[PDB]
Amino acid sequence: PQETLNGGITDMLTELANFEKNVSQAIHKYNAYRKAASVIAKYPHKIKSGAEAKKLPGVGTKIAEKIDEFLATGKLRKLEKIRQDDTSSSINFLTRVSGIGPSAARKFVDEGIKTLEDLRKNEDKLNHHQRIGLKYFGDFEKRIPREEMLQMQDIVLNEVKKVDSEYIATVCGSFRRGAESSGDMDVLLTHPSFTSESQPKLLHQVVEQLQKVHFITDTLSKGETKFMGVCQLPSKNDEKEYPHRRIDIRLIPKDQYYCGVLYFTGSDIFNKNMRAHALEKGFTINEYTIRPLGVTGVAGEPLPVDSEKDIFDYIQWKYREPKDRSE
DNA sequence: CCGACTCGCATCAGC
DNA sequence: GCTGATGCGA
DNA sequence: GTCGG
Repeated sequence: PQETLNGGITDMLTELANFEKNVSQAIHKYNAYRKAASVIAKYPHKIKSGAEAKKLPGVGTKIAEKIDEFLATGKLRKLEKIRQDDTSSSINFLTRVSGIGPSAARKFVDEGIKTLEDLRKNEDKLNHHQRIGLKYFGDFEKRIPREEMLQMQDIVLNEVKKVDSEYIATVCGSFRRGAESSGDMDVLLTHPSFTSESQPKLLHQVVEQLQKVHFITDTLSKGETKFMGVCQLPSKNDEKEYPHRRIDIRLIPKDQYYCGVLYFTGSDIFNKNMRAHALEKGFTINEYTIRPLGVTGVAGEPLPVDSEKDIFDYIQWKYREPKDRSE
């Protein structure tokens, strides 16, 4: 629904989620608050009481109490307090830098490094990832309009094919489900020569080529199967330059590729539903494989998968195109 | 009451 | 130096 | 923090 409904409550819960994760280092509380925020965000009524909210799965006694306080007073004492806490707010802020997690942010604030300006002045204390995250701090917080993702995909698919026309590349994520904007670009790559039983240059040569045509600008991490870096669309030579964007590229064995594409296309919710359903039909699906479950629950060998549809067929599901994988 | 809620890569801690 | 743990991000 | 075995 629109924010007008329960945006005050869901903003409250997301803020609380962030402090749990970045300050208290309580990742399961972070996810509990996020779960609560999402179920409330989908609730098609403006909530009148904590009790009403507690009926929703993921909202318990304490969040119901917080909702009561927020509805009565328009705020939450504990969040007002942590918001003005110099240490906690600074730790929370610093984690917006890619590469600065809760542990680094706490360490920085402990020694008086609290702002982007402070980080800019203490580059020797930043690792390579963190330096890149700082350099592109604002760019990395911008969304990517679908039209730019299409231009991005144009470049990726062209250059991949140029390196070896037998590569298979798929841009996944919400983009593949048809989303009007994305947060980053997630590219899944395979090659008929790379199987689970099989070159440690297949990923490198694609990354190199994207660097050679000046699409990839920076590297956060790169190994034999996963690249995580930065890219930028070329600008009209005249026009404003495009923001730098996060791009990941994963090399996946061919016999696990479509399980990978299915998983990294999502949704998260659709993934959970499909996995639930697979179990009930006697299969276990993870990001790599689909395997049959015996009558005592013992997993068999992975089943051949040569399309996304193969996975749907095994669990006797109607194939659904990515646009209908919302749930 | 009390435990649950994945992995590749970079880097650190320990040997 | 090498091995395993940790932090991080997704 | 919430759920549930």
